[PDB]
Amino acid sequence: KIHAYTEGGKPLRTIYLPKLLKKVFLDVVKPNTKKNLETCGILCGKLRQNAFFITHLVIPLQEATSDTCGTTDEASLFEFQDKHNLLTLGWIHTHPTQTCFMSSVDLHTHCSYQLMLPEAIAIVMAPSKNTSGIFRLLDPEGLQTIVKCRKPGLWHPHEGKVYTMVAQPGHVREINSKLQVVDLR
Amino acid sequence: GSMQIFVKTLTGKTITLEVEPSDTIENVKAKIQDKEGIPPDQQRLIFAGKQLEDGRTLSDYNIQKESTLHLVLRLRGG
Ligand SMILES: [Zn+2]
Ligand SMILES: [Zn+2]
Repeated sequence: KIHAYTEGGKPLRTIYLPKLLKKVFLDVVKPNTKKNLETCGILCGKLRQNAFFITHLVIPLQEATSDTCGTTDEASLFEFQDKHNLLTLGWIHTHPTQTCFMSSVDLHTHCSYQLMLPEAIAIVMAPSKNTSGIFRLLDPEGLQTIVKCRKPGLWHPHEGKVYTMVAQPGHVREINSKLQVVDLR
Repeated sequence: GSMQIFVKTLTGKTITLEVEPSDTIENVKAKIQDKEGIPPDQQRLIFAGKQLEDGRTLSDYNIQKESTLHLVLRLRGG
């Protein structure tokens, strides 16, 4: 009934996102957001009849500071997804104090997810601003920009528009569905 | 290289590489950056439940023809 396309005309399969996930994620990582610490997680799920369903929010082993967060033991993350046949459909993280945008680090991180899965999304929570966003890189121009990029330094800039908010509801559609939250910390 | 191995992702993809037993894990990542556009430091490779260290080789881990490795991306947030 409704189809979304990339900038280059490639069709994106739909990802069904449980309406609950954003709220439960903030709740699960609230201890860190109080301590001014960023947190991340993985959106996992399944492919059914040409559509993706996010079924699991997975909080991986990770280290964080006030402006960064990163995984540390990806092997256990792997073991969980493989054992349960979970596809990686994107990721989520908090900006405890900042605005709702994709930083230079977010873009380089996400480029790799979107390369492995054209529909992959990045959810950004800015709870101190009560905003949130769901983003992807422009396909193909933004992917190509970040893939070619070799600039040093954490916070370096990029030439041109590199990312955008995902199409709703064609690419991502929030629905009332079940969710499992898996905390591996 | 002189044998073929497979790198299966958590996204339904399967990468195929030609490699040497004496290729380092770091070499295998470089071949993946070449073929898929993923920087090596974002990659973690896993075989038989163990995660592979950049400086060791496929022979160190007993990885032979048509073996399957598993790729899990790191997450770095800002
Ligand atoms: Zn860059
Ligand atoms: Zn961020």
